[PDB]
Amino acid sequence: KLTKDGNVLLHEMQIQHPTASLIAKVATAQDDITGDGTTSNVLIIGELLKQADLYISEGLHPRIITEGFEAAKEKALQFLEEVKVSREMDRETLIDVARTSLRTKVHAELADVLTEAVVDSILAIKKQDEPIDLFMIEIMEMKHKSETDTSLIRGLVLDHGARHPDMKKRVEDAYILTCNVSLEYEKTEVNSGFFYKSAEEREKLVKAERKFIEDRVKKIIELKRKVCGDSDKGFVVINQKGIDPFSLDALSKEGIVALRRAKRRNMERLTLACGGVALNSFDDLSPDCLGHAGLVYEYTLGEEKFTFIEKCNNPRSV
Amino acid sequence: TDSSQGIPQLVSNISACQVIAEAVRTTLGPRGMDKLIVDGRGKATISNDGATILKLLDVVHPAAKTLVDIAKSQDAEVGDGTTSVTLLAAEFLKQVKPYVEEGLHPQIIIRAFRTATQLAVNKIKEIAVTVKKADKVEQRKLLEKCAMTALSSKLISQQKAFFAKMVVDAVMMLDDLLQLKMIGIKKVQGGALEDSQLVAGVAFKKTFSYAGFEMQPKKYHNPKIALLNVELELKAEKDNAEIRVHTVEDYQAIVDAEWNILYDKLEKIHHSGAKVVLSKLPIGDVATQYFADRDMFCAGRVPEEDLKRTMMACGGSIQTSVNALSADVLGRCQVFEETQIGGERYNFFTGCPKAKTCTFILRGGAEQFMEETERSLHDAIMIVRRAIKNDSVVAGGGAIEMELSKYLRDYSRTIPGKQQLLIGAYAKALEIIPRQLCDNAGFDATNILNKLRARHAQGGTWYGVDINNEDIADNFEAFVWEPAMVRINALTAASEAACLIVSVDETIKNPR
Amino acid sequence: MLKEGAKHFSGLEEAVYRNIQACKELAQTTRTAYGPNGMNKMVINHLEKLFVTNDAATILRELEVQHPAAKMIVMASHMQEQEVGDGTNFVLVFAGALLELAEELLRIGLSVSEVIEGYEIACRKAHEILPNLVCCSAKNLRDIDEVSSLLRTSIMSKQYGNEVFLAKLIAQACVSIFPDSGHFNVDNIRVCKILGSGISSSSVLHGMVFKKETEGDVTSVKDAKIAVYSCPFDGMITETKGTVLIKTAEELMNFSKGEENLMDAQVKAIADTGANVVVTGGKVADMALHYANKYNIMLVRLNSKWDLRRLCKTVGATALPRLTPPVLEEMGHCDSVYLSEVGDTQVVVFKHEKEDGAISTIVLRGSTDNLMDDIERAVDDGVNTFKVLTRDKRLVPGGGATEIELAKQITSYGETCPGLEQYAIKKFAEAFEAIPRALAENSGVKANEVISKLYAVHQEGNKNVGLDIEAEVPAVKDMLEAGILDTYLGKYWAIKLATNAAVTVLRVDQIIMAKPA
Ligand SMILES: Nc1ncnc2c1ncn2[C@@H]1O[C@H](COP(=O)(O)OP(=O)(O)O)[C@@H](O)[C@H]1O
Repeated sequence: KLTKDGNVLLHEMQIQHPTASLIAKVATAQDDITGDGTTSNVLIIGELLKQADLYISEGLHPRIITEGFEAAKEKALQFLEEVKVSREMDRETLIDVARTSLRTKVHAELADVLTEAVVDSILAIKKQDEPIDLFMIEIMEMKHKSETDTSLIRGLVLDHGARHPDMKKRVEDAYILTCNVSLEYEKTEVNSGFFYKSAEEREKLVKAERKFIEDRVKKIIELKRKVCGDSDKGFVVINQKGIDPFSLDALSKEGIVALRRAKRRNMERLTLACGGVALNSFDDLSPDCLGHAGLVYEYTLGEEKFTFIEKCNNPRSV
Repeated sequence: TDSSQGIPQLVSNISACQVIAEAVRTTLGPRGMDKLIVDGRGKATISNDGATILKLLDVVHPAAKTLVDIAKSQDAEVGDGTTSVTLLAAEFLKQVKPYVEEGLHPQIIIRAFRTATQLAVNKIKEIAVTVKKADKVEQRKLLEKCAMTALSSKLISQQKAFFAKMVVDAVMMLDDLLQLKMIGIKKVQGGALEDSQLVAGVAFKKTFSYAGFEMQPKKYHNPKIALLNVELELKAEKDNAEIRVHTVEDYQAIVDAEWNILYDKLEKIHHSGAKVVLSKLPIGDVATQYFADRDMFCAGRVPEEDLKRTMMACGGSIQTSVNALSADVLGRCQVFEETQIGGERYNFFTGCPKAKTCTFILRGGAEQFMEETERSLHDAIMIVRRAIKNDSVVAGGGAIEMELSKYLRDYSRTIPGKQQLLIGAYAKALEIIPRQLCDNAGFDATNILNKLRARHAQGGTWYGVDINNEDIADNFEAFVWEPAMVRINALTAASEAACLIVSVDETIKNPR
Repeated sequence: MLKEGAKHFSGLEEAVYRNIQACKELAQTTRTAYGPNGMNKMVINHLEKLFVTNDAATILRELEVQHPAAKMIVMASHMQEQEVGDGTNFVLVFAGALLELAEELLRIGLSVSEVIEGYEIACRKAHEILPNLVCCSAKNLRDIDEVSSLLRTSIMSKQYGNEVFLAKLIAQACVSIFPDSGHFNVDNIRVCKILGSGISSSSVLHGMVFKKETEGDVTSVKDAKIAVYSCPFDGMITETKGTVLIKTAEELMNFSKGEENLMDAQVKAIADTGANVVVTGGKVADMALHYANKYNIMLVRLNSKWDLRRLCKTVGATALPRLTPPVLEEMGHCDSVYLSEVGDTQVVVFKHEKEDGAISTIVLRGSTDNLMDDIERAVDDGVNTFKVLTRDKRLVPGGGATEIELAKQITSYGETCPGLEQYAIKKFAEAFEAIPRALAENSGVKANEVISKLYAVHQEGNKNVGLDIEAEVPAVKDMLEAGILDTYLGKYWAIKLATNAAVTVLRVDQIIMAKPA
């Protein structure tokens, strides 16, 4: 593990001295206030302690030293308050600040392609008057062969896709509906979490589950046919359970895509950015909970295809 | 905790190879010393062959392991030349040891060794003379000379050489291999009126006799050996099992219930045609009477080698079932005789449809003559097989290494390079056969090597070394030769082993 | 003392010492090779077979190091191995030379930033001046000798005795599929081992090749669907022993009849569902072979995990080691399965090529199992070298004739720009003299006279030291007409990876502490 930061090093070390460990803990406990201020602090403290020890060995009292230190701190605070100056915030100042931060953190090589993306994301997120929040920006990671490779997506990212690709990908105005019903969890026979001895009961339960699945897929097919009826108005369904290919083919024959194996954070971000109600039924209800999607793209790389949705309402997710 | 790479590694490898080279050295000539080997069980064995000693010994050294593996591969692919290759490799390593510490890169000696080996192979090929049906008029004179050369190896009786020639000339029908490991030989015990007898068929040694054993016919017109793994002994069958003890009729009832199935099984296995039962377990007391009452044959206590020989000669099939048999997996003989000589009952099976094995009985009426005088006949038949199968031949002994060494020494004086000393050392290391032979024979090699070098300085004939008369005579007239194909392979294997040893510069160990 | 616990010897003085000595000791056990020489090293690990190798890949894959400076180079080595075909010892030698030449600069009294900047400038200059020594080029890849010469040149680095027959066989196997233009795969060529004669009786054959006997009948139809299985002939009925001698024959006969009826129903259900042949991976039985012969069903005998793994990764089926007869769910694309007699052995041949994605399997045979490994290594190295993904390979005269020219160019360029950046440029130029020295020291003569002769003739860039005795002292030969060239992109990638590794090593160099529990 390579590191160069101050707090990251001070938090993961094996110090044999208890006083040094306590000093490091006290220094790290005051790092959640500002940005990065844990570094360039132990040197001044050590110099002040050495000066105090020298003055004590010469012959003095710690009370006078503390009073002088407090007076000097007050004078320095007054000088810093009187020497401050204002400056109009624009684009060059933030660019220079990000460049200096990248130079102090990373080497002077790839510090030019990240500052522009950071400034663009800040300008796209900040647009109001209230202070911004660092909770709507998700930083994902992948695995490639190159090194310098960055991207700024203005939409959401879906890791999983579909098991039967090659059908369509140019879906403009799409409707997304989030649910959590049991569409196709497993073909194995089940009951109520307890094994039995008779097979007639479990086979009847399996037949009833299959009939319910058929009724649900017929209901969603008729819903898609009612709310659409053409090829331009597409529909996308997100479900955490599996999807049978025999039903997926019949679904794609009319023009509606259904995804399987979805994470909780993905649907959370989808219902927070768009605004949809998560219900446990596939009935014919009001289309107010259906979220709108502008552009959908499928990126094929590695062993799993990713989905990029953009051009949605209120772009507050970079 | 110390390790190096280069010169110290090669020195350690040479020192490790010298141990296994000096471990086996005296066992080279025909009259080598014996060695007793005893493991951790408690049984000791006396052996004098180099292959048996090398097979019963393991070394925890990589170079020694590779050397013994190459030796085993050479012995398995050929069959002669196991200790000579090791001695040649040891001499090559001893000669190359002083030419390493002086700051010499061993990558320049491999080419010189390869060129020397190629020159030696070319000289052997251009000097070899082969003879096979081109003179000595009709073929009636070739067998006489072959028998004379076979008997000249060991001074034995005149009647023993003729019988050996007859037993080695009557087994050359369908044998197309280059070794006698197909038919094999078997030494018997006992005595007879004559000194040696020959027969074509299967041989059966002593058999236990009982009361009324003469009821079976001595001569059979068309016997059929019953190949059944089951036996008819008192322990196999039974006359009384788990029954209620009340009166005397239950015993007869159960014995009749068992005898019904027994008779059904015996009539089913006899209706197929088999009548010569060869049971592995010894027979009892009532089984012989029951077999004689039905005019059948019975036997017992037979080794596995005799059964294998009977299956190979008569052409039997492996039967893995007791009942429900057919009439196609049975053997067919012709003549089955029982001849008692002295204090044993010998059995002969003559008239096999597949002439494969033959019995060579050697009984003189002693207890020590049977074990002794057994390597001479083996060496004689091996020489006969090598002279019959192989075509190329050359004079054996120490008459082919001195000429090659002299030729290499004369050729090394016409090269202006660093290979002169290499070829000189290679030619000097070739002299290890006659010195070791004279040391094992208990003579003085210093008084014979000088005479050999003086005779080979301008003659260039086939003057080798002697053992009985202790002098220097022509090996071409002593009726001793060797094939011109085993020496080339042995030299090639020795050169390859030397190159593989000199190519290894260091080793790498892995803890976990 | 304050951070470490008497485990590592790191501090403010080990940088210009241990971080270089570790790499020096790691590279010292590698300069013995690099070149057509006989320096075999035995490898003893867990197989307990005592086998000698020559390439450094298997040597480094078995050695276990416990140092970060030594582990920082195996990553670059694996990256270079995954990228192009050959290229491994060059990066290590370059890194060792760079570290040994930077040790003096660090001991004199210079900062590491200036050395890093000079090394980067020298690497950029070398990368800019590299596309300038292009002599020969690839014409047409549809010929035979044009690629055979390159294959022979690539094989001569490994085996020195035999290299023409193997190169011709590899060329014939590669030209029978698809060339470099368009699309060419690598995992479509298999190598089989046959224990029989020597290497002077090899041949080529298109399609699948497997050493599997057949105790049934020759099925040359197209409806014979394959059906792979784990261990179908294991033991569906477990029989125990009641007494000591033997039990009643009635129960044994009933059990045998039941097992026979069960296996007959099983084979009938597996043959009537649309599968004429069956792939077994267990033992055999008398009634089993009897039913296989009377039902016209091909039965195999030899079983291996690699065979079933290849059949699963190629076709796409799944073994069903079940007791009850299942359904047919292993439908593949094969249909033409023929039998051939090679070396008195029965082999199978699959025909399913539609002029796209063809496969091939060369027939190999040797004495023992310890000799075919080097042949397979040479074959796969030549196959990887043949792949370049470009029509014009732009071959350069390798072997050391270009390194001296690059060093001279860097030296001439460094004597122009003033400042404190000339020392690093001179060091990077002098570090290029490590390839001819290692090639001259691994032969039999010295290396100073060879370098003087190479620098005294002319700056043509087509002169290199030979291998025979008549080319060691003079070392004046023209490798352009002989046929000794190297890969252009391979050397570039090797230099780039070596520079990256040197930069990473010179950067991270201070105090090596530990992590808390
Ligand atoms: N027959 C030859 N003639 C001249 N140079 C050779 C010959 N064989 C190999 N070389 C040189 O030896 C070097 C090492 O080759 P190789 O072992 O294939 O690559 P690596 O050392 O990366 O494994 C190559 O740069 C090549 O120029």
